[PDB]
Order: sequence, then C-alpha cells, then structure tokens
Amino acid sequence: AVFQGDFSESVPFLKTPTNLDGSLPGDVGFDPLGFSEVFDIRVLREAELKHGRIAMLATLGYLVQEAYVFPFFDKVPPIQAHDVLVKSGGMSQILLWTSFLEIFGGIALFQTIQGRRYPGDFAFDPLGLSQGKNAEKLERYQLAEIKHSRLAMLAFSGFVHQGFITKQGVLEQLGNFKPIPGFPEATFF
Amino acid sequence: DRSYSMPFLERPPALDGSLAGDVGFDPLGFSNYFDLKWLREAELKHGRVCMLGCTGFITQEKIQLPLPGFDNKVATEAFFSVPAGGLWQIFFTLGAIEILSNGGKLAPGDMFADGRAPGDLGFDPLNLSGDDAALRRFILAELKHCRLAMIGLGGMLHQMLITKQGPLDQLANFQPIQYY
Amino acid sequence: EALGVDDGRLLVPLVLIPVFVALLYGNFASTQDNEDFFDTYDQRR
Amino acid sequence: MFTLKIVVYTTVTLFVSLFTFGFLSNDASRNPNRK
Amino acid sequence: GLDGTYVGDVGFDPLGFSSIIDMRWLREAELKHGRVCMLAATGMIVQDVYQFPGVTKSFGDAKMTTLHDVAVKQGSMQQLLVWLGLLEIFGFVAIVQMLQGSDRQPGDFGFDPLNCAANPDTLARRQLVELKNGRLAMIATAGMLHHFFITGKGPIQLIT
Amino acid sequence: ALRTRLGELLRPLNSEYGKVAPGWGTTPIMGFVMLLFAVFLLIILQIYNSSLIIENVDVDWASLG
Amino acid sequence: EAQGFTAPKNHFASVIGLWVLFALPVWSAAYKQAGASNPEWFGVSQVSEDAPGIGLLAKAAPEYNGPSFREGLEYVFSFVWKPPILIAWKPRVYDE
Ligand code: CLA
Ligand code: CLA
Ligand code: CLA
Ligand code: KC2
Ligand code: KC2
Ligand SMILES: CC1=C(C#C/C(C)=C/C=C/C(C)=C/C=C/C=C(C)/C=C/C=C(\C)C#CC2=C(C)C[C@@H](O)CC2(C)C)C(C)(C)C[C@H](O)C1
Ligand SMILES: CC1=C(C#C/C(C)=C/C=C/C(C)=C/C=C/C=C(C)/C=C/C=C(\C)C#CC2=C(C)C[C@@H](O)CC2(C)C)C(C)(C)C[C@H](O)C1
Repeated sequence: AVFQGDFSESVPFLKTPTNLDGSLPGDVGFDPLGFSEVFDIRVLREAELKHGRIAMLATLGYLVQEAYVFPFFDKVPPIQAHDVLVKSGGMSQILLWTSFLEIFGGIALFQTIQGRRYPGDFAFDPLGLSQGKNAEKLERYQLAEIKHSRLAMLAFSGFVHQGFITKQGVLEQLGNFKPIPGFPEATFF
Repeated sequence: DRSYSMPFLERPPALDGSLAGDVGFDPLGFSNYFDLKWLREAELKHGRVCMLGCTGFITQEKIQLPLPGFDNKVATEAFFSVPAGGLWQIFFTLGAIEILSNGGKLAPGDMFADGRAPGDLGFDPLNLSGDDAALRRFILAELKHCRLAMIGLGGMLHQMLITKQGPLDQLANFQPIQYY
Repeated sequence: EALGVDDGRLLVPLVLIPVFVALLYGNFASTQDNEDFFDTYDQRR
Repeated sequence: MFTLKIVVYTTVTLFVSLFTFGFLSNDASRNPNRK
Repeated sequence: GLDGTYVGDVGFDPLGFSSIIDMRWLREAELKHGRVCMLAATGMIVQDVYQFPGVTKSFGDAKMTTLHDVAVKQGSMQQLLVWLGLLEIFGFVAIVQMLQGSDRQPGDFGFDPLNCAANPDTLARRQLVELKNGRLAMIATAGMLHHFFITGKGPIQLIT
Repeated sequence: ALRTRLGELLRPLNSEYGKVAPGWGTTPIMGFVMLLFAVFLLIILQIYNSSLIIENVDVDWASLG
Repeated sequence: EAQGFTAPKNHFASVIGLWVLFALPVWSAAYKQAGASNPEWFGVSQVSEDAPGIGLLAKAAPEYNGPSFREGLEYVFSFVWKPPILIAWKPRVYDE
C-alpha cells in the first residue's frame, strides 16, 4: 500500500482478515476472500491439516511408485494403479481402514467445534519428537507442517496434472524435459 | 403527480418509493387491482427462474453432461432428447422446493400471511443483506437483472425456434430469416 | 404401459391437475387448526 | 385418437382429484351434530 | 459529485457518470483501464519491432487482433486469462474492501518496488502523469486497433 | 328483486327509461337517411325488375358463368 | 466384477454420501459458530443510494387493503372486454 495504511502482511493491499489472528500456526494473514468469516477458523484448520497430511504422503508415493513397486504388485504408471487396485479390491481395503480411522476422527471434529481439542491434534506423537523435553520444538514444527502441507498439496496437484499433459512420469520429465506434445512442431497458422 | 418512467401519465397511486425498482411504470395499473407483495414475488420468481434459464441456454450449448441424450446443443431441441422421467424428477424436486420454501402457504391469500417480505425465501448463505443501504441497492440489481433476463430468454427461445440454433451459434453464422 | 401412458404428453394432465387442485386444498389446510385433538374426528373446521 | 385420449385423461384426473381432495377436507366434520 | 480531491480533476463530467456511480469505483476503473492500455499500446508497438524467439514460426505473421485469434489456439491467451484472473480475484477483494470502509485509495495495490513514491510530493506529480498517460494510451490503443481493422496494418508498419 | 353479478353488470344499460332528447332532436337526419334508403331500395328494385340497366350488371342466370 | 453392497463403486459413492450427511452437522455448526454475524462483514455496491428505483425501505410489504384477487382478475378481464378506447367519443329530460 504505497499510500500509508494499516494492512495485511502477505498482501499489502488488503486489511488483516478479521477473526484471523497470529495464533493459528503459519498465519501470514492471507485469506483474501474471507472463508474464515463464513466458517470457523478451527474447523477450516482441521481441513488444511487433513488435506495436507493426506497430500504429503501422496507426494512421496507418486514419486516412490514411479521408481519402485512392491514385487507382488505390477509396476504401472500410478494413475493406472488406482484402476488396477480398484478392480483388485485393494483400494476398497484402503477405503475401509481409512474410513474406520476417519469415524474416530469425525467425533474429534465435533469436539473441536465444541471447544475441547485444538484443531488437528490427535495426540499422535509415538516418537519423542516434540516430547516434553522437546516441547519447545512443537511451535516450530507446527509451522513446518502447515508449510510442508501447503506445498505438498500444490506439488501433488502439479505432478498429476503435468503427468497427464506430458504423458511423461515426474522423474522422467525432470531428466528428459520436453514441451507439451506438438508445440515445437505445430503451427497454429 | 406524474410517473417518472412515463412522464405523461400519473404516478400509479399504489406505487410509492418504498418498493424497490419503482420508477412508476404500471401504466395499465395492475398494481391497483392486485397485491404488490404477490406481484413482486412473481416479478422476482420469473426472473430468478429466467436468470437460471438464460444462463442455462448459453451453458448447455458450450458444455453438455456425459450421459446419453444430454448432447443436443439447442436448448429447445434438448427438451425432447433428454429422458422424460428426468424432466419430471426435476419438476418434482422444484415442486418440493416450492412447498418447503413457502412453508405450505402457497396461495395469493396465505403466502405472505406470516412475514415473508416478497422474495425472502431465506437464501442468503453469505450474509450480504446485513447493510440496509446495500440491501436496497442489491434489490434493484436483482430486479433489473430479472427484468432483462425475462426479455432475453424470450428472445433466445423464439430466435432458436426459427433458427434451430443456440444463441451463441446463431450469432456466429447468422443468416437472415428467409434462409431458415 | 404404466397408467396407459404411451405418449409422454399424457403425464402433463396427470400431474399438473392433481398439483393445482392440491394448491387449492393447501389454502384450506393452512387456514385450519392443525394441532392434535384426542377424539374420533376433528370438529374444528 | 391422442387428442380424445388426452381430453379423457384430463377430465378423469380432474374429477378424481376433486373427489380425493374433497374427502381429505375434513369430511367427518360436515355433519349436523358438529359444533 | 466531482470534487477537487481526486487527482486529475479538471472538472470534466458532461454526462454526469459521477452522480450515479461511486467515484472510488470510477477512479479504480480509469486507472485499471489506463494501466492495461499503456501496456497494450506498448505491446502492439513492440510486437511489430521484435518477437520472442520461437514465436514467429508458430504464429507466423499474424498481428494485432488476428494474432489473438491464432494465439487462443496456442493457449498462450488462456494462461494469460487464468493468471490475470487470479490477480483480479484479489483485485475484487481490494475493490470490496475499499468500498467497505477501508484505508486503500483507489488504484493503490502497493506496488512501488524501487520506492519511487517515497517522497510525498513526487507521488502527486506521478499520479497526474499516470492518469494522463493512461488516458492517452486508451485513446491510442483504440486508434491503433481501428487503424488495424481498416488498413489491415500494424501501427509501426503503417508508419513504415 | 334478486340482485346478481350479471344484473349489476348490465344495470346501466337499462337505467335511463323514458329519457328523451328535447323537441325534434335528430329528426331531419333520420328523414334524410330514410330518403337515401328509399332511393337505394328503388335503385335495387329497378335493377332486379330490369327497368334499370347499369353497364356490367346482367340480371340473369347466364351471368353466373 | 462384483455389484451392489460388494461393488467398489457403491462404496466410493457411500463415502461421498457419508460426507454429504456429515457436512450439515460439521459446517452448519461451523457457520453457526461464526458464520457472517460480523459488523465488519457487509455487502457493497458502486451504485449511489439516490439512483432511481432504489426503495425507501428494504423488503417492502404493502398492506394492499383493496379489491379482492378475483375482482382484480375481473379488472384484467375488463381490459379485454371493456377498455376506455370508445368512452372518449361519448356524445354530450324524461317523457311523462
Ligand atoms: C490388520 C488388518 C488387516 C487385514 C487382516 C487385511 C486383510 C487384507 N488386506 Mg489389507 N490393509 C490393512 C489392514 C488389513 N488388511 C490396512 C490398515 C491397510 C491400509 C489402509 C490395508 C491396505 C491394503 C491394500 C492396499 C490391499 C490390502 C489387501 C488385503 C486382502 C488380501 C490379503 C493378502 O494380500 O494376502 C495375504 C497377505 C499376505 C500374503 C501378506 C503377508 C501378511 C502376513 C503374513 C501377516 C502379518 C500379520 C497381518 C498383517 C495381520 C495384522 C494384524 C495382527 C498383527 C493382529 C486381505 C483381505 C489387498 C486386496 O484388496 O486384495 C487384492 C490389497 O491390495 N490391504
Ligand atoms: C409441484 C409443483 C409446484 C407447486 C405446487 C408450485 C407452487 C407455487 N408456485 Mg410454482 N413452479 C414450479 C413448481 C411448482 N410451484 C416449477 C417447476 C416452476 C418452474 C421453474 C415454477 C414456476 C413458478 C412461477 C414463475 C411462479 C410460481 C408460483 C407459485 C406459487 C403460486 C401458485 C399459483 O397460484 O399458481 C397457479 C397457477 C396459475 C395461476 C397459472 C399460471 C399463470 C399463467 C402461466 C400466466 C400466463 C400469463 C400470460 C402468458 C401473459 C399474457 C400475455 C399477453 C399478450 C396477453 C405456489 C407457491 C408463483 C408465485 O409465487 O406467485 C407469487 C409464480 O409467479 N411458480
Ligand atoms: C473508461 C475510462 C475512464 C473512466 C472510468 C474515467 C472516470 C473518471 N474521470 Mg476520466 N477521462 C478518460 C477516461 C475515463 N475517466 C479519458 C479517456 C479522458 C480524456 C478525454 C478523461 C479525462 C478526464 C478529465 C479531464 C477529468 C476526468 C474525471 C473523471 C472522474 C469523473 C468523471 C465522471 O463522472 O465520468 C466517468 C467517466 C465515464 C463513465 C466514462 C464514459 C465513457 C463513455 C461515454 C461510456 C459509454 C458507455 C460504454 C461504451 C459502455 C461499455 C462499457 C463496458 C465495456 C463495460 C471519474 C473518476 C474528472 C475528475 O478527475 O474528477 C475527479 C476530470 O476532471 N476524466
Ligand atoms: C435436482 C433434481 C433431482 C433430484 C433431487 C434427484 C434425486 C434422485 C434420488 C434421490 C436422492 C435418486 C435415488 C435419483 C435416482 C436417479 N436419477 Mg435423479 N434426482 C434429480 C434430477 C435428475 C435428472 C434430471 C435425471 C435423473 C436421473 C436419475 C436416474 C436414472 C435412471 C436410469 O438409470 O436410466 C436415477 C436412478 C436421470 C433419469 O431419470 O433418466 C431416465 C436423469 O435425466 N435425476 N435421483
Ligand atoms: C522467455 C522468452 C520467450 C518467450 C516469451 C517465448 C514465447 C513463445 C511463444 C508465445 C506466444 C511461442 C508459441 C513460442 C514458440 C517456440 N519457442 Mg519461444 N518464447 C521465448 C524464448 C525461447 C527460447 C529461449 C527458445 C524458444 C524456442 C521455441 C520453439 C522451438 C521449436 C521451433 O523453433 O519450432 C517454439 C515453437 C526454442 C527454439 O528452438 O527457438 C528457435 C528455444 O531455444 N523460445 N515461444
Ligand atoms: C488460502 C486462501 C486462498 C487459497 C487457496 C488454495 C490455493 C487452495 C488449494 C488447495 C489445494 C490444492 C488442496 C489440494 C489438496 C490435494 C490433496 C489433498 C491431494 C490428495 C491426494 C490423494 C488423496 C491421492 C492420491 C494417489 C496417490 C497418492 C498415488 C496414486 O497411485 C493413487 C492416488 C491417485 C489415489 C484464497 C485466496 C483462494 C481464498 C482465501 O481467502 C484464502
Ligand atoms: C504461499 C506460501 C508458500 C509458498 C509457495 C509456492 C512455492 C507456490 C507455488 C505455486 C504455483 C507454482 C502455482 C502454480 C500454478 C500453475 C498453474 C495454476 C497452471 C495452470 C495451467 C493452466 C490453467 C493451463 C493450461 C493449458 C494451456 C496453457 C493450453 C492447453 O493447450 C493445455 C493446458 C491445459 C496445459 C509456502 C508454503 C512456502 C509457505 C507459506 O506458508 C505461504
């Protein structure tokens, strides 16, 4: 805001979103269309983390699935694997167990709505990372988790879409990089 | 003393500044012999029906659902192609929205019996009608869009019936009426 | 075959007329006391 | 044949709907002992 | 409806647009059209003089509007709509925040990377320049395009 | 006397019983129109009677075709 | 390729269906907790309030203590069987 004004850190032009305060981790203040105003921030935070935690595993997997396949499973481009496993019924097994865990999760969301639990804490810290000795680290880690999650969700999105246009696997695209098919060759007119 | 819209005529008595979209255009004076709340609910409902409909004629031509028979670019032609049962299922779902929205008070005498300023079926998911000044000006917009859409849909329907072409396509490759 | 409807147009009278008359009945029904009565029949009308 | 069929269907549906919604309009209350 | 405070006010509103529409909107609009037109005029002139490295082969000689009809097929235009649209959604938030009471003055997005407006006085002179160049640019762009429609010629070519 | 919607609708049409214009009113106009009607009747009668033969007016069955 | 309760697709649909059911409790509660209800959250329009066709009072509801609906239909019918076109050409004692 070249003219002086009170304003949000991430975007100079817009005012700091109301009810958006530094307290949730990773708050650069960017909620340009308030969603936080329309729905509670804690319910939204639970979503950012859940999507992210799902995404972070997915980014690793799409890359790992390209390089390696468990021997019992066939090696196919990952998007194809979902079709193979869905016929196999492997995906139903992932769906059933993930749903069971989610039902416990849905109860915890209801508690998050009624005070009680902080968004996204399932108290899953089997290892001692951020243990009471390491309790200082939790604030820092929280920031990393949102940041890794925000990035992963963008990255997976990217890997899958880029892969559809290129028809080229993400590791392969890196090492051999080509324009979307036909562009060097094609003339629009 | 004089209508704003039609300077020669007199301001329709019933119309005062209070209803929105009031420039005094009730030359035939329907206002004198019917309830403005009934009339407004209709001005709005026909528009809201033809804001969805007009957008519908344009969208259908560009993009059509994957299911079979949802493939006719011309809206008028599509009505026949789509399965008849589906069209009735839409009828009924809309019919339920009518009864639930109006709370079962669905007639000229009873619809407005409890509150219900005309057109307040309660759909304001993102509260935007909290400022009054804002509400008074948004309400003019809805009516001005409703009134344009009514005229637009009629034009698109009639022009398609002659051309057997969707609105955007007819403008491209326009041909005089004699050709059709 | 269902309801002898071989032409879709037959469904228009079959649905619009019962709805329209229901609309007339809706006004009778809304002008009534629809609270419960604990009796053999409702004398409120 | 279709026009006669649609006219007959319209008439029958109208009369049956009138009968059905008339007997739904608290017909038991239409007795001389009702207060 | 027209008062001295807005920069560039020579008092010229014959058709009385100011009376019906908030000045803050009208101004944000005049600058936004101007900022776009300035870039458009520059581009149309640049395009005739130079083209990016692989561009000529894919598009050939099409220029001005014709290039757009060819560009859309490349999808160069789409990327431009999607990215420009993403900036615009923030811009819609900005107009809304400004129309709601807010600090931002019309046309201020906070882009001053080189700190050129740090002096308060210099900023005012620059603001007048920006409306005036922009008002000129819009007139020019329209002219270049109309010239194109009629002559089928790019503006530098028309000069040639 | 029963009052009905159609009765009230048509009542002004049957309201001015015995209302008359003063004096002779439009009597000369009526007489002039009656004179014109008499002349017209004489013309058509003499055409049918064949005592009046306008050109292209063949009072005959053969004029049918 | 099993079908129905054992079909893979019905199950994916079932999870989508469970989300639709849980949406109303989870997000209505979220909307109930803080939805809108902000002095700072209000709609805005560029058009001036003096612009013609803007109502003095929002959601206006006229009392309309006037002719019953049926009489109005009659007025609308009198449009087509009794318009005032020929009254303008109206012409300008009682025998005893
Ligand atoms: C722990 C409980 C459990 C059990 C009994 C099963 C059972 C099954 N799963 Mg698995 N699964 C589970 C949890 C479980 N799942 C979880 C939590 C996930 C992650 C969300 C998955 C993800 C998954 C996928 C992705 C797939 C399966 C498949 C299968 C089926 C094929 C079995 C197979 O490969 O041959 C027999 C198994 C082997 C030869 C592998 C060696 C197993 C060793 C010998 C047993 C070790 C103990 C065992 C893990 C039990 C753990 C619990 C116990 C300690 C109490 C089978 C019905 C597949 C399927 O649908 O079939 C096509 C498939 O593709 N599952
Ligand atoms: C089960 C189905 C169902 C039911 C019960 C209702 C119930 C209702 N609707 Mg309907 N509606 C439905 C489905 C349904 N809706 C669907 C699917 C649509 C299309 C999306 C509509 C579109 C619709 C509109 C547009 C309107 C309603 C209205 C109403 C309300 C008044 C009903 C009434 O008295 O009309 C009984 C039926 C009639 C009076 C016949 C219709 C009148 C004709 C068509 C007018 C013709 C005018 C003419 C062409 C112009 C003259 C031209 C000139 C040259 C002479 C009521 C709550 C009205 C309302 O709320 O009013 C305040 C209203 O304006 N509805
Ligand atoms: C679109 C560009 C645009 C816009 C939004 C404005 C807006 C404004 N100008 Mg600027 N101006 C412009 C172009 C523009 N001007 C150009 C090209 C010139 C040079 C000729 C000027 C020269 C100028 C001077 C010298 C002054 C202004 C002033 C003003 C302010 C008050 C004037 C007013 O009420 O009319 C608003 C203007 C319009 C509504 C533009 C109308 C253009 C045509 C007639 C519209 C025709 C309809 C259109 C084609 C429909 C399609 C629209 C569709 C694309 C959406 C206002 C902020 C005054 C000021 O600073 O006050 C504070 C002042 O003194 N202007
Ligand atoms: C928004 C309005 C709307 C609602 C609220 C709604 C609700 C339900 C529910 C209740 C939850 C069920 C269980 C259900 C089931 C089916 N719907 Mg659906 N439905 C709606 C709209 C349409 C349209 C427009 C079409 C359609 C269809 C089908 C078919 C296919 C039949 C077949 O397989 O051929 C089946 C089984 C198509 C059709 O019937 O074509 C013959 C078609 O065009 N529906 N529908
Ligand atoms: C960032 C500066 C820059 C911009 C903004 C830009 C825009 C466009 C557009 C936009 C409308 C099109 C359509 C287009 C097309 C092609 N570009 Mg180009 N391009 C730019 C830079 C480079 C470089 C550095 C190279 C290059 C090339 C090609 C080839 C190759 C195959 C061919 O020649 O057939 C094709 C088709 C390579 C080359 O071989 O150039 C002879 C190469 O080294 N470009 N380019
Ligand atoms: C914040 C903010 C804003 C914003 C914003 C944005 C930009 C929001 C963007 C959000 C995004 C992009 C969220 C993406 C989530 C992606 C996920 C969860 C991926 C899941 C993948 C899975 C389950 C998988 C998989 C797979 C694996 C792993 C491998 C395969 O073999 C199999 C399979 C395919 C199944 C804006 C201004 C708009 C508004 C606002 O005022 C505030
Ligand atoms: C924000 C932030 C941080 C960050 C960050 C980062 C690093 C964000 C990075 C974001 C990026 C790179 C987003 C990329 C978007 C690319 C898009 C949408 C492309 C769309 C393509 C289209 C529409 C197309 C097309 C088409 C064309 C052209 C023509 C057609 O023939 C073909 C085709 C279909 C392909 C982090 C987490 C570090 C921390 C922090 O807490 C906040």
